[PDB]
Amino acid sequence: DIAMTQSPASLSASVGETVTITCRTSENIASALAWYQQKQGKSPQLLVMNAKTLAAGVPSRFSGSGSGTAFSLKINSLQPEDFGSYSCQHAAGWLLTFGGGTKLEIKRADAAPTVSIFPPSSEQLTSGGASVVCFLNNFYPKDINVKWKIDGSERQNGVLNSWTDQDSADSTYSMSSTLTLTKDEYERHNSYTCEATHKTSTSPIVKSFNRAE
Amino acid sequence: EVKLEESGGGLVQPGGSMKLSCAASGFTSSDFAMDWVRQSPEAGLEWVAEIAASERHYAESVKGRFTISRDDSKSSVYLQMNSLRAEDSGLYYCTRTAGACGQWGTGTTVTVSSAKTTPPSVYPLAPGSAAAAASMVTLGCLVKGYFPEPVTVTWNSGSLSSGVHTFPAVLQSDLYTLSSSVTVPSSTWPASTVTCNVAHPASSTKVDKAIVPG
Amino acid sequence: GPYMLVLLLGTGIFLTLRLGFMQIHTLPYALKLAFSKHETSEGDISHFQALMTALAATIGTGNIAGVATAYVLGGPGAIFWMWVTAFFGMATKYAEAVLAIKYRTVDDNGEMAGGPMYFLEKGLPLGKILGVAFAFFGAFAAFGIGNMVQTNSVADAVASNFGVDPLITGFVLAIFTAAVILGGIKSIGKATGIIVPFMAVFYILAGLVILAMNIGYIIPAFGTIFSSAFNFSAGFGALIGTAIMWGVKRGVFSNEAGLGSAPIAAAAAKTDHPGRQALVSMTGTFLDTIVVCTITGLVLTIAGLKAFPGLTDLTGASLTAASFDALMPMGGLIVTIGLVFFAYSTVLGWSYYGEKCFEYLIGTKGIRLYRIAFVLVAFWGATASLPLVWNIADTLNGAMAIPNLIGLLLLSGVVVSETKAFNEIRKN
Repeated sequence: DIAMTQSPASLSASVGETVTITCRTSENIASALAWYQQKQGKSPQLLVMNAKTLAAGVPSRFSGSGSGTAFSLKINSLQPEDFGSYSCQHAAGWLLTFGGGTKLEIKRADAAPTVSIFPPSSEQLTSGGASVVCFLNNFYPKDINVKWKIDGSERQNGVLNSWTDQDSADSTYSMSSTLTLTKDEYERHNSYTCEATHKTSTSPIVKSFNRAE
Repeated sequence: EVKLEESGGGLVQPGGSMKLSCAASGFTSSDFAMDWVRQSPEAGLEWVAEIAASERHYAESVKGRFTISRDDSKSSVYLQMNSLRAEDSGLYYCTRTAGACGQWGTGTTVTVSSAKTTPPSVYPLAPGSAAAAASMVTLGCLVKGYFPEPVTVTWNSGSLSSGVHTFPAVLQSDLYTLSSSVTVPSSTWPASTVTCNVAHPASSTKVDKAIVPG
Repeated sequence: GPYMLVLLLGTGIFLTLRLGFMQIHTLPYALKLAFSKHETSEGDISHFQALMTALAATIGTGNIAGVATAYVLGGPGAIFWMWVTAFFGMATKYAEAVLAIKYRTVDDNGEMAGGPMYFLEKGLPLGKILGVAFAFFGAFAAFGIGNMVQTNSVADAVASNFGVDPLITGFVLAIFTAAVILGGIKSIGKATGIIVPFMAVFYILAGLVILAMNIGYIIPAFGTIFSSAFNFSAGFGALIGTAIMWGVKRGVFSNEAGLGSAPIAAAAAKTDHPGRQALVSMTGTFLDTIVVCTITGLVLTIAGLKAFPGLTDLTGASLTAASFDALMPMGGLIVTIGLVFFAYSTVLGWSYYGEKCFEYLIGTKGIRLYRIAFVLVAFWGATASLPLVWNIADTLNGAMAIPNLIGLLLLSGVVVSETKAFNEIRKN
């Protein structure tokens, strides 16, 4: 088996700059290295074939080079449309392998989240469960910390977090933190709180509600 | 131009079997050697099988458990999988090979799990009574307790397409949970009704939940 | 590993220097002699019948599809480096045929058994050790390049184009293989004598037909080949792996320069001296690479010079057929037809090539076993799945390659002396 290791595993590029991506493999493979680009809900798209040769219909900003034991994929003047995962593949034999992948994301001016918190539904309760939902929308950068406080005391576990892919339009992330409890446990406490800590503000964004309403 | 449409994906228990299909068109299936490539839910991208018109080669991981075949008369390629494992889960892609994988397929999805298909429960997310009554209100839909993937969520039957966020499902012990958020002006809601349209194909369930304040 | 190719070509440089570029001057005369009319002086079959036997083995799917594999992976410049393989290889094939004179005929009729394993016996005894090694390799190596590669390529190619060809193509190839090689080499010379020229003239004319219809593209097609092969734009001699390695590796496959699997047929010739037959043998490369392969390479580049849709990702045998069908009305049918005879030719010759090296080990006791095995393995090769068969073939050929090359290096003095005898006979 030939192992191809790609670096960097993920990067964020300020739009309009130039970036260089690397696919490095265990053993010499001459010029039999190919590059693809994949987007959400899509198959990989061939960008560069046989190390340096150019595929038709793919913009000239993409360029690839190297042979043997060092390969680099070079993009000049990035654009937001280049957001995706970039993978490398080698044609050594017939069992063509692939790289772990490199995630390309976009840099934008920092933006603060839009926090919203929701108490459990009346329907969920009659079904024997209670889920508390916190929505953190349209924020950049992705690095965010969400803290759940029940009656002033932090809750470490029981939290489900999910993130969206970078937004196509405004390059902003969003996430949902869902805290799940049984009905009986939910009814034991009075105050549920969502604390979002972001680089945008020294003081966190706090939203909470009391069950006694 | 060239057409590659995969089909036959589904949910199969471990140890089970199924065969995929890749109806091809726009060129000569007979002249070209074809490949099967699969991508795991974590963007793995792993090679599976090779075939030309006579002889075939297989990856060591699947040797003896996969059978690749071809039917140049019906311009379709097959991949027969048996004694399936959990690791076989992924998107199976059809493609034609030489040195680079230029023309790819749509992809079809295989899920290998002992889990049982279960319809979702849809609960509405509406703000608490003592909300700050800001210029814009944010509402939500919570879709939980469903297997297998996927679910399709639309707001007001597609009338609300801007300002919606549907978050990727998260799997916890045999079941999936998903939430979606919509943002509308406070003038509209509750004056204009806002509804959640959730559909789970595997369970043949379609439900609508109307967001009503508390 | 592939150091042997640097070794193999190194002899080609070496012998050409020691033999002072003999090939360029002797080539017309050898061509005149090879196809000359009317000789019977201690031999199994004619000089011509020996060449057609050797050419039958030398001409194989490597001429059709092996070039295509090189053209894609190594670029069009690989053709030029395929040429350098033959040109310098001419001396190598000659030295093989000359030293085949140190041959002693076997029992069970004359039959005669000459080959590199015999040279080694008549070397400076280690030669006994090398010869038994060479036969050990060549007896096996015949099944790969001689049987399995050729029998599989046609079977798959016929199934793609005509599709009524599971094992059926394997069956008829076995029957027609047994019928000819049943009567030993004397029967082979009959079939290879008629088949090869009909095969070569059929293929080569179609290429000249293609060149005639597209005259203007010829010289630029030469240009891209020459512009490539010497394209150092990328990498410090990194085209070695791209064009040179694929040109040499695939080139050695088609013309079989120094694998020592050529003169085995040369021995059966009715020759007055080694020099008589060794010149006709040296023509084997020229017809394979410079004539047949170059014919095949020229069409491939021309299609690349054109646009033509969908050939961009074609494996090999299908590429040339599609490249032919693109430029000619029935080019696809032509190439697939030639592929049948091209491979069938190589099956018969390589059967004799494998036989004689086999009998060195076991005697004539098992010659029946080798023949029936070759026929059976030919049937299996069409049905069986041998995706990477070329790779193991190249290893066996290289394994075959190592000993004989050492012999040609050590016995360079013998042939150059033996040459100074024959060229003296050439003034009378």
